[PDB]
Amino acid sequence: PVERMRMRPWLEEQINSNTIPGLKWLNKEKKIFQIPWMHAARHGWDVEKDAPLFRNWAIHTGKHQPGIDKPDPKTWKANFRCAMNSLPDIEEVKDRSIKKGNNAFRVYRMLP
Repeated sequence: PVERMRMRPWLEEQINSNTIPGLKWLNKEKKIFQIPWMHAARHGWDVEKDAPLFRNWAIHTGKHQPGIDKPDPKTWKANFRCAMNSLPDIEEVKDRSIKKGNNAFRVYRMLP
């Protein structure tokens, strides 16, 4: 169980269910998951890869609520970045010059 769907279990749930075909476990056995991130829009204005997530932000983490205040996606995108600077077991791996077929995602490795 969990106290309030922390980001750890929130990511294990998103991936376990497969919310996006670009984000998933490359080796969930050792807790290794890679994300696609942005590969087209300089930043947003089109991120179907992380579009259904970027929204869960605010209403999720707990920094905003629709139907009460105004929405602000600017800071929401800054949160995802911290999601990588968090959990002291993640290892961002966007491949260098070996695993570069035609996507190259930020493969984050989580230690068990």
